[PDB]
Amino acid sequence: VSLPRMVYPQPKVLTPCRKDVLVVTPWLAPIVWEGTFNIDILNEQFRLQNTTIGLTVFAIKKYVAFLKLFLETAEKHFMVGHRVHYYVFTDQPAAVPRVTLGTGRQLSVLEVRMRRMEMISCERRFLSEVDYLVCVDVDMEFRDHVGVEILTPLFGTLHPGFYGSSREAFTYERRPQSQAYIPKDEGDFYYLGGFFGGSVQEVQRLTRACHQAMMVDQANGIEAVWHDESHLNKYLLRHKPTKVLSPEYLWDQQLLGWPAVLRKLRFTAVP
Amino acid sequence: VSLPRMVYPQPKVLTPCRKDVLVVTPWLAPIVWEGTFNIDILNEQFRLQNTTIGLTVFAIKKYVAFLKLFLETAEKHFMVGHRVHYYVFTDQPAAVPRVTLGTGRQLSVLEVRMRRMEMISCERRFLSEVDYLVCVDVDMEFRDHVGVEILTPLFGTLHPGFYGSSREAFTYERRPQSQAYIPKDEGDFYYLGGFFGGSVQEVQRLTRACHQAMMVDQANGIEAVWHDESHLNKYLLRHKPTKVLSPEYLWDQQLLGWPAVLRKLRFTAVP
Ligand SMILES: O=c1ccn([C@@H]2O[C@H](COP(=O)(O)OP(=O)(O)O)[C@@H](O)[C@H]2O)c(=O)[nH]1
Ligand SMILES: O=c1ccn([C@@H]2O[C@H](COP(=O)(O)OP(=O)(O)O)[C@@H](O)[C@H]2O)c(=O)[nH]1
Ligand SMILES: OC[C@H]1O[C@@H](O)[C@H](O)[C@@H](O)[C@H]1O
Ligand SMILES: OC[C@H]1O[C@@H](O)[C@H](O)[C@@H](O)[C@H]1O
Repeated sequence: VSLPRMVYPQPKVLTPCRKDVLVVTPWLAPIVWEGTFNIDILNEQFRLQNTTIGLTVFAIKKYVAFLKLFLETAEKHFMVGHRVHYYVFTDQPAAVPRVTLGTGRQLSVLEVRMRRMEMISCERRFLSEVDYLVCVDVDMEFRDHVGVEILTPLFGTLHPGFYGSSREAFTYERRPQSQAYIPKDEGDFYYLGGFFGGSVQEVQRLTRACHQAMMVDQANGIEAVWHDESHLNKYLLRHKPTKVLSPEYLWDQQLLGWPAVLRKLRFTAVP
Repeated sequence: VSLPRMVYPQPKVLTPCRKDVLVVTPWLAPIVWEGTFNIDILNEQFRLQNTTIGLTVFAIKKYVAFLKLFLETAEKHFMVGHRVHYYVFTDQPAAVPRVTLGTGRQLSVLEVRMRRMEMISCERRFLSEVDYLVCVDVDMEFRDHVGVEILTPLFGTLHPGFYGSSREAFTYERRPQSQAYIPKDEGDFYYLGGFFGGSVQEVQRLTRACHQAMMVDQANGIEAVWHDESHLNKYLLRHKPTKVLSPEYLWDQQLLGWPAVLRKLRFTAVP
């Protein structure tokens, strides 16, 4: 379908949006920073396709206390104007708070008792209900826009403690006996376990692969240094994401401040 | 499928590849420039999928004289290592020169008598034979690498006489009675009629749409200022390409020199 007529500033080939940061990976995936995207054009494109986004959150034992702020801030900032289906995985269905949702948005509570990967790979339901899955930590809050600019077949998010580091400094799993093993001379980025996603197909592949690798490590008496994050990082090394989210998309202002290079802090740790 | 282990320089989030040029459109499509891509990673990715690329060229009447240099330079520079199927559309089958081709590459002569769009929309054959179609002018020669970095569902190429211009300066069709009409305040870029492409599906859509719009203009006694290029530009305005090729991909050194911003001249006009 054709975009309607729209009026917006012209891109200029000879003036970069951002000259301070890398905005495209070497396999030609956009790195999403403020100033790189016109949200109006993106909103039009995803709306024309009637895109539905699923958002998965786990809230088990004490973590149920984080849902109320998580959800209420999601209502302000996460895919507003688009269809959204929250999937809350919890051991305590009656501790899920009652959060008023905007039109076109709905919330399912799934009772459950490193196995987020496993639980995410609920497979037939997701395929019939949403186009994209976004998989985040619950101990977080949205503080600014997190929209359709993220959507793509496969994305991860650059780890805040790690974006300036040489790769030998990255906390990849370094022991060869782990399936998550990455040697010292390999690696593009350090991606966070707490904010990843993609098409339902690609996320099911990812979560399947990672769950299979963690089972293999288990049977071999090995647990990867950073658990499911370590396996994610090996997956994304071998299967390059089609977008990378900048640290704007997962930050901790208490621990890391608010540097100039981050024009927006969109989704952050809770105090 | 998983990429094998590979060793290559680390991307650095805090050091851009290119700070002199826009490398991502505002709808998050890569703009392909030298220094933005690691060809080794891209080659691995497209090879794992056994990608076949079709290259369509029209060589009608006197233009048959251009085929020999076109083809021989294509053999040196165009998708080398990948499977390639040249489709030469000509009124003179016996004037197609005999050009030795590398392994995994083949050439079909199609006899024919603004209607490139029409002829390109040969529909069932392309779908069964190639993954991507690239559609270029014949009066051209390859001088450097033109590879898989271009491939994507839909691409155009930024016009050399126009990449620094404000949009009101672009030679879009400006009369409202043409289907190719773009007003003064709209437009992202000026794309060349001579180098476009995409998945077979997306190119058939494009060529279909443009052929339909040119038929409508015909029945109304109108011909767009720059013919099929004008319609391409309207199409790509309303359906944004998923990559944009920089002017490295279509240049005229005689007329425009070799500016510093172009690190490579890959495909150029013939003297
Ligand atoms: O119900 C949960 C449990 C964990 N997490 C996230 O995953 C991280 C670590 O998981 P886990 O607690 O199992 O590791 P541990 O804290 O026990 O060492 C937490 O810090 C959170 O940011 C979450 O979102 N919901
Ligand atoms: O057999 C042909 C005829 C044209 N062209 C390309 O399309 C352009 C213009 O087409 P055409 O010649 O129909 O316009 P005209 O030159 O007659 O004004 C030429 O300059 C070429 O760059 C081509 O590749 N092959
Ligand atoms: O080195 C990787 C680790 O770095 C810590 O800052 C983070 O809190 C961990 O969850 C993990 O990402
Ligand atoms: O203004 C658009 C025109 O610009 C000319 O340089 C080019 O040779 C034409 O074919 C067309 O692109």
